[PDB]
Amino acid sequence: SQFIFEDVPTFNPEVGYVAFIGKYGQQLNFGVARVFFLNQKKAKMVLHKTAQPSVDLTFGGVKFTVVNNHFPQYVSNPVPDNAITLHRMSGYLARWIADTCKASVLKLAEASAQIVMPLAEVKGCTWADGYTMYLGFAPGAEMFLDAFDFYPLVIEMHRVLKDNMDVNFMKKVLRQRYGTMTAEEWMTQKITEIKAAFNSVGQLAWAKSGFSPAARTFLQQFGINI
Amino acid sequence: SSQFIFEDVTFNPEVGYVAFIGKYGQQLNFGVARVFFLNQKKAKMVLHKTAQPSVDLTFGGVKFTVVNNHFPQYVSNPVPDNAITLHRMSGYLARWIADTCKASVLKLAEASAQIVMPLAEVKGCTWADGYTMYLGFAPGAEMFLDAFDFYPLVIEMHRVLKDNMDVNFMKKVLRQRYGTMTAEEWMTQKITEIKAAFNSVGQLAWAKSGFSPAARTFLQQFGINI
Amino acid sequence: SQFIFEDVPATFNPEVGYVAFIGKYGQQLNFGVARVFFLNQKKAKMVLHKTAQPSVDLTFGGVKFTVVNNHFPQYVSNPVPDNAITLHRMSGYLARWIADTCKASVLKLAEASAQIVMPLAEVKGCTWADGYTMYLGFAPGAEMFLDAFDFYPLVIEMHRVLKDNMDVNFMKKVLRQRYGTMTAEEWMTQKITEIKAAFNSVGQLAWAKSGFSPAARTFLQQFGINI
Amino acid sequence: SQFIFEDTFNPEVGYVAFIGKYGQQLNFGVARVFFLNQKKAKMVLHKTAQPSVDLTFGGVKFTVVNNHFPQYVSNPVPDNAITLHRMSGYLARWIADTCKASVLKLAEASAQIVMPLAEVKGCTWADGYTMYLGFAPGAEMFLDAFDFYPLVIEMHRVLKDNMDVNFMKKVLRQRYGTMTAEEWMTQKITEIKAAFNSVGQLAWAKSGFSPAARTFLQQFGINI
Repeated sequence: SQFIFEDVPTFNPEVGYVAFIGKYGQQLNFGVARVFFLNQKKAKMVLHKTAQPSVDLTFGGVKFTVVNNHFPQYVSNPVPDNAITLHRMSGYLARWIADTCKASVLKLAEASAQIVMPLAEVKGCTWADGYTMYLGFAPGAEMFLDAFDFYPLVIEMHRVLKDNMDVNFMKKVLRQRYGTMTAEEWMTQKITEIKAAFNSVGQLAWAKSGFSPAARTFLQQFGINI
Repeated sequence: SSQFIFEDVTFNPEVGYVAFIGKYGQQLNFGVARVFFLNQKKAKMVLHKTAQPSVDLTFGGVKFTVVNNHFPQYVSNPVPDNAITLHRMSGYLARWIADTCKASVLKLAEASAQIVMPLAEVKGCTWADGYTMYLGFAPGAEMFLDAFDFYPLVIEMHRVLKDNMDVNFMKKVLRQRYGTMTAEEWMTQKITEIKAAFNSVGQLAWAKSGFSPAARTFLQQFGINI
Repeated sequence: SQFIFEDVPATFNPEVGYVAFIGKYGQQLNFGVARVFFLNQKKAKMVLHKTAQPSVDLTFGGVKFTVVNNHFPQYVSNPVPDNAITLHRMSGYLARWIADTCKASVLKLAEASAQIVMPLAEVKGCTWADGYTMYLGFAPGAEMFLDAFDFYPLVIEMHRVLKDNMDVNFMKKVLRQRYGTMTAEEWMTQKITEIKAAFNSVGQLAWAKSGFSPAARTFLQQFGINI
Repeated sequence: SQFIFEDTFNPEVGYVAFIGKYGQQLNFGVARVFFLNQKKAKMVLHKTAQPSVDLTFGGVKFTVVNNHFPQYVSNPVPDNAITLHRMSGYLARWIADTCKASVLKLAEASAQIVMPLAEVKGCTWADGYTMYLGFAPGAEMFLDAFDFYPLVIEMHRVLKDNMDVNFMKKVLRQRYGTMTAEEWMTQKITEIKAAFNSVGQLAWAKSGFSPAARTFLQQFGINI
């Protein structure tokens, strides 16, 4: 039925992260994250197909209670600020690796071996380019522009420029804080380091995914550009 | 063998409004309209799915007999001049709020609090821009170009220009009267006030709705324009 | 009988087809019949599309025609006999019939003027005042008889590609037609003078953008909207 | 299992499989019906909610994987299966191989088989079997057998017909016998430009208009 309609009458990522670590922190290792970031795309699909508002997903051998944000019906439902979606959980895992890494070269080599960000590899970015950039490709990492030196922001700037991503997907990022500053503040006081990060990712073999360089050169000869 | 055989065989919005008010007027309040305009898009979808030429829809707690104009089969069927489609009813509700408002600041504040026009908010238009423009975004408000100072007309001119709306959806509007004048008349005698209204809505953060001014300046520096 | 595909097994002279048409239905015709046909042709095409029967009996005015169902999805590609009538052919024949019936009497021309309406002509602001060959020339099928309609069917279609941006491939057929005794390869040369004349004549019709008055199209231009 | 996460196609083998299974039942009448109804069959597949379906062309029943129903597009296809696309390619290859070796056989094909996609662009058996059959969907799998025609034909659709360029991603990954795409893009540009130039002579948008008709229309400012 419902030929009847009636009236429809906050989130701090830094606290959400501390909550996340509080609950799952002891059980984490790079094997877990490796599996998460290789299967994040897959997990989003099963969430889409599954009619259950919260579900228990297991990556590596660690079970996470995740809010189903993706099943058609639930997209518009409010999410609690101490919950995790795949997006948040992606951001938190990325932050966790970032924090774990910086403080040891032994730890950085371990991550380099285990962890893969498809979204980074597609654009020809690797650990050699540095953890903040490489991990910056992870969904959710825009919550922590501090920790990833603005890479998440500039990476999304390039997708609209080069890959013709819809501009509206940047609305969110441009509301984020940089540690203690407002977006309305760091857009001003941080353009120097932002243009630097922008220029740095701008050096990555970014590609029209699915045409090799040799294929582009080939087509040019018959007057076809991409 | 009844249709393998062929042989031989004007709506006034101002009277329709009076009819509408005549029937449903006593039961209206801004809460009803609020629910209507928040769920109009939804109601159009259920009408599309529902195989029943007239249906009883209830907004707030008020039941309206509405002609199903949207189910694939019924689009081309003639509609009586004392009936209401979602479109008409949207127009009448908008007109009712416009008339109710103009005459009192107390009444205008009440509407400002209760009523939301998604189509206005998407393009960054609000009550602050004035009731004629804001309410002008409501479907059906083109019936009353008088009452909404041509806004409904120019708004649709911008959608074809900026949003690449199909031009054929303007056929109807360009047949409307402006109080006592024919479309063939106001297209001439009213281009000055029309270009003014056109220019006014042309100032609304159309694609820029949801990007602060500081965010737009920021993106410009990396050659991204909104 | 839907996961199964099978049977698939170019002469046609419109002037003989017309004689056949008249031979069979001629005695029963009058302008009332045609009036109903041309007002309902579009409707009849839709019911043919919905109806699963390879030939059907359609009745316009009070006259029953055996018409080959060319339009039902399944039948589009099957061959049509040269002594059969589709809605297209029948439209052409009816138009020819009215043209022939008219020319020979002013009394008869007035009768047609009162009865018969060509939607496709009225949309572009053409009327009987402009002359029967032009007005009737708008009828589908009339390109079969470029002789009888002084090339109007051909030039009318030239304008739809120019002004209305019609697909050019719908002209393939017309450019293969004969002008009485001449080949297309011949009248494209020997008849350009009268063709440019006909072209120019229809080019004077208020070729209105369908659904938008001329004043509406001028208006929108001022805000940089073109149709 | 679905909530738990822990840690190839060779057209030449597919063809051999295809022939292995359906080869004895084939004839030009079957292909004729397939290629005239391929567009039709794609539509019914789209409407039909059944991941594999039995389609019959001429009087031969083929088990075909439904690649087209909205839900199934993204599902992996086995390497020994046939989609309409593959099956189109294999049939085209089969006719190509069958023809080359006999003039009697070529005349039989000429009479029976029609490639709509070729006829639309004014290409016929007179232009040669490689080019004509090259128009068949799936024939890009065998750029060897059809002398690069499938590839250049698709280059023209993006140039002349404004086809979306992304539909060329696949073709540009194909092998030319023993070479990689990364190889023949270099070593074969001479023969590729030749094939490109050859199809570039076909009455592309002019199919169905005599020369005299084109000259005529020019006079009223209509160009083909």
